[PDB]
Amino acid sequence: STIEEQAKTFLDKFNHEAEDLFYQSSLASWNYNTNITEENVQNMNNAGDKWSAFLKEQSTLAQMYPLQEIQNLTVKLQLQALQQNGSSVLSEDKSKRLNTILNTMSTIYSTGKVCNPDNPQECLLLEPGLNEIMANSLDYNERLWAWESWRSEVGKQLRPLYEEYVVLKNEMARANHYEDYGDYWRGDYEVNGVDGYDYSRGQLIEDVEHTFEEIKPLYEHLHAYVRAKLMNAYPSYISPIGCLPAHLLGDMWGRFWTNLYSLTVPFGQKPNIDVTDAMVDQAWDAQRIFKEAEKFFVSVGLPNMTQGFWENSMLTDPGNVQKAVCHPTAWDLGKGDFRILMCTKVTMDDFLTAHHEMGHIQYDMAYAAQPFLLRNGANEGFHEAVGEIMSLSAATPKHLKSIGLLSPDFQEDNETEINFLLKQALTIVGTLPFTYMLEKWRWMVFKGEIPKDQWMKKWWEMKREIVGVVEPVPHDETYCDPASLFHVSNDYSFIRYYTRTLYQFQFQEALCQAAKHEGPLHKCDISNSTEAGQKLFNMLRLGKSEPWTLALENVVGAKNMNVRPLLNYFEPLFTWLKDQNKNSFVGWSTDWSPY
Amino acid sequence: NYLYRLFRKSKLKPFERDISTEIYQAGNKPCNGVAGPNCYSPLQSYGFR
Ligand SMILES: *[C@@H]1O[C@H](CO)[C@@H](O[C@@H]2O[C@H](CO)[C@@H](O)[C@H](O)[C@H]2NC(C)=O)[C@H](O)[C@H]1NC(C)=O
Ligand SMILES: *[C@@H]1O[C@H](CO)[C@@H](O[C@@H]2O[C@H](CO)[C@@H](O)[C@H](O)[C@H]2NC(C)=O)[C@H](O)[C@H]1NC(C)=O
Ligand SMILES: *[C@@H]1O[C@H](CO)[C@@H](O)[C@H](O)[C@H]1NC(C)=O
Ligand SMILES: *[C@@H]1O[C@H](CO)[C@@H](O)[C@H](O)[C@H]1NC(C)=O
Ligand SMILES: *[C@@H]1O[C@H](CO)[C@@H](O)[C@H](O)[C@H]1NC(C)=O
Ligand SMILES: *[C@@H]1O[C@H](CO)[C@@H](O)[C@H](O)[C@H]1NC(C)=O
Repeated sequence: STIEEQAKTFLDKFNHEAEDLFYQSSLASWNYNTNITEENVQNMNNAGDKWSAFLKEQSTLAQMYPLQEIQNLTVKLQLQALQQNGSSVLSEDKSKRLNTILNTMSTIYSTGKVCNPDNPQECLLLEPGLNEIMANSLDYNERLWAWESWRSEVGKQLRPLYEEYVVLKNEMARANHYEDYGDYWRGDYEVNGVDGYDYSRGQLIEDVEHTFEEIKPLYEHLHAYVRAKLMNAYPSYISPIGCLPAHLLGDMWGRFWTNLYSLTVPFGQKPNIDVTDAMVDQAWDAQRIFKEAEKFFVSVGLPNMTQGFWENSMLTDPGNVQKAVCHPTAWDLGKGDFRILMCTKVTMDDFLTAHHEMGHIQYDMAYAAQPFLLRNGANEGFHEAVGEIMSLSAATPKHLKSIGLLSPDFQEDNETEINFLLKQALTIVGTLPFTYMLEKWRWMVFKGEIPKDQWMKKWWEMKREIVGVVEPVPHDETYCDPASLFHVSNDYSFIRYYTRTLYQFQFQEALCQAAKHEGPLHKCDISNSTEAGQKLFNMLRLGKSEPWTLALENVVGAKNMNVRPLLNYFEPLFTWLKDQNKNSFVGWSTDWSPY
Repeated sequence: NYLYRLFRKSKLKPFERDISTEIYQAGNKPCNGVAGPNCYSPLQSYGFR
């Protein structure tokens, strides 16, 4: 009779037909991803079309229920998720132009081929070749040529496209009652209507700043050490007082620093904790790897894996005749169907990645009971954090000695700990200033704080001021240097990695104090502790029904992002970096002194 | 071909059966027999796979 009961009945109808159509869509997407054949392509296209059509008509019928007179938080959250107009709020011409722009950005990024002048008979693509040269080569001018050529070509062909893209997305966000597209992206963390756990769209930027201000000493020490080692690698090009050259960061864009472990090793004489040899000697197939991951998850208290998971998942590469996507992906088909698409091999890596994806599947299983439109993470960071904590716990020397991969007489001295923490720092602490800088640049360019003709000059300045990386040559506005990255060219949010990074170590501290660990945080294992699995499961079951602040209070006892677990994780490495940076200068200058 | 009743005005008594296919009127406006906004057919299909 009231609006709320109408909303409940409409949501029941929507949930039933949504789960059926979503299952058909996910099954067709799975059949395309495990079997790349043209009939599977057209089946996936038809199912995706019928799903987008359904979610469109149902959103049209869903916007007839105003939210101000609904008091139930679950119904309000589901209707808030359903009533989003996306790109439909514009006119048909502008919407079609926006989709055309997005498609052509995708095709330019995917099929972008940049090669050497005077040798045009064949050319090199980004994914097969550019990652290799930019991640393994030690030649300065070769990396400079590849870096400058790719950014030059892609920037000249993508700058007017991004120029129209920012305007169209800004109009889309402002028609959808948002300040800018940055506010639209920050709206995922917004919590409204719950007392005490309220979180605003605008608060995220200062929270990120407040965490980064405490990130800065550790990052500065790491930067100084990396700079010194690269000075050993490249003698005259890098300055003691200046920033790092941009094409020497181990990746195409400087997102990860994990490719510098060979050059920046603390103790090269000590071996690593690679256990691939023990797996290949004892014949650990992919099935037993997933069974060991299952054993870890039943050790911590979470449910076992379903029968349909073992029956329907393709945990091995099928062969040459049948082509499949090799990307590790966890699939939540729905209707109680959970699968993992992973071309598993025998490696320490794929073992950790299997733990990561099974963490994803456990997260998807806990929240299954929830309604369909709330079957997601509370924010975009929790879903990857709950897999990365499993990847953290499974890589410990204690866990490898428990399951027999590592010898029981293995001596864990401080040098291998320093080595492990530095690899983890290059992978984790290295991506934080780049992520914060890129997201803050995107927020200001959507907000209009950065003038249209001042993009590159502002971006490079921030790279000098935040990341401590200098450009090789000056770039004018004919280039679009941010747009060379996959996430920004294809309309993806980037702050999820920063939030995931913080939530990872927060969850890790909460579980390790729950499991009574008496040593340093990096040695901790959550195996056989059921109180820690229960503490985590109290957050996993919620899904998106509760605020992410409430879920964080459920796990770590705090309702806001904290940077203390990350610095507590890297504390011995922090002391070591303080000890060996006495001769060198910590910190950087924004001048162009290296190049 | 397997259906279940999702919408009914009142709860069922023990050992009772309802075969009615009447459009469930969830709002204030009469449905008039034709399916439309706030008017849902009560029998939903069990799409078994
Ligand atoms: C999504 O788009 C629809 C269609 O424009 C919006 O519905 C209109 O809202 C305005 C303002 O309240 C009304 O004056 C119109 O009469 C509505 N039209 C229809 C057909 O209902 C809807 O408000 C938009 N929702 C959001 C969240 O932006
Ligand atoms: C978690 O519990 C299991 C089961 O009790 C432990 O596995 C045992 O470890 C002891 C080590 O002294 C062996 O003697 C037993 O044979 C093992 N039993 C089985 C069934 O494997 C395991 O070590 C515990 N700890 C961790 C970190 O997994
Ligand atoms: C993959 O697709 C081909 C196309 O005909 C089909 O013959 C084959 O059986 C499929 N494989 C599986 C595992 O379904
Ligand atoms: C919200 O609705 C659900 C069912 O749709 C119900 O289980 C829950 O108790 C309701 N919450 C409140 C606060 O009324
Ligand atoms: C499922 O977990 C229980 C413990 O909760 C265990 O005893 C049982 O063996 C597991 N099932 C399988 C098939 O291993
Ligand atoms: C490791 O511990 C030994 C013994 O205290 C000490 O002499 C050595 O300097 C330490 N090394 C590092 C890298 O901390």
